[PDB]
Amino acid sequence: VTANDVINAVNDQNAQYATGKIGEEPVVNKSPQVISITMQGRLQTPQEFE
Amino acid sequence: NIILRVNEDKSFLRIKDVAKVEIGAEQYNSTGRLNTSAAVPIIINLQSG
Repeated sequence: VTANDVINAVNDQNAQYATGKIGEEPVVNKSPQVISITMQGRLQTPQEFE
Repeated sequence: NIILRVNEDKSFLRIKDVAKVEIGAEQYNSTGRLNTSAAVPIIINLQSG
């Protein structure tokens, strides 16, 4: 494994968030509840990094 | 008409085949009512001084 491979890994596995929504306005059904979607990849623990 | 890919038979795949494009608002979330009638509400803030 080259260092370059490692740099890339960290850049991907440890990443920023992405937010979506469920049952939003465009849909025809008009769901009574609109629930947000949360995606996280941030790594906080040393063990997670390894 | 945007071509996603060739498809190995010279028959292009297109956005139309996999989607439905239309002009439409970025956020359909909010609306405005004036005396029980649709309207867009424009708020004018006063500059300081």
